[PDB]
Amino acid sequence: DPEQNHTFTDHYLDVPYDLSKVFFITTANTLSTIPRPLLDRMEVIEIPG
Amino acid sequence: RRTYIGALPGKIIQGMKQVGVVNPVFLLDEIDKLSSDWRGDPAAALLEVL
Repeated sequence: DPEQNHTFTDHYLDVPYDLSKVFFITTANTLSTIPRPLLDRMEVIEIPG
Repeated sequence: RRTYIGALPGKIIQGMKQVGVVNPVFLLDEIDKLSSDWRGDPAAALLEVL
C-alpha cells in the first residue's frame, strides 16, 4: 500500500522504509484467490492465452 | 502479550506509534470482511476499539 510503502516498518528491523523507489510487480494466475484489497488498488493488465 | 515472540500491540498502537499524537483519525477499512472461522474473531476486539 502506498500509504505504507512510504512508511514501511518491518517489525523485525523496526525502521521505516520508503518503498516508492522499490518497484514491485505482482503476478498471479487467476482473479479469484487474490485478496480483495490486493485487487482494486492493483492494476490489472490481463495477459490472455 | 509480552511473552509471545510475535509481540504485537495490534495495529492500533502501531498507528499511534507512527502518528505520535493522541488525537488522530483512523480508517478501519472494510469492517464487513471480519468472519469467525477458527482464527478468532477480531470484530469482538473491535467491540472494544469502537
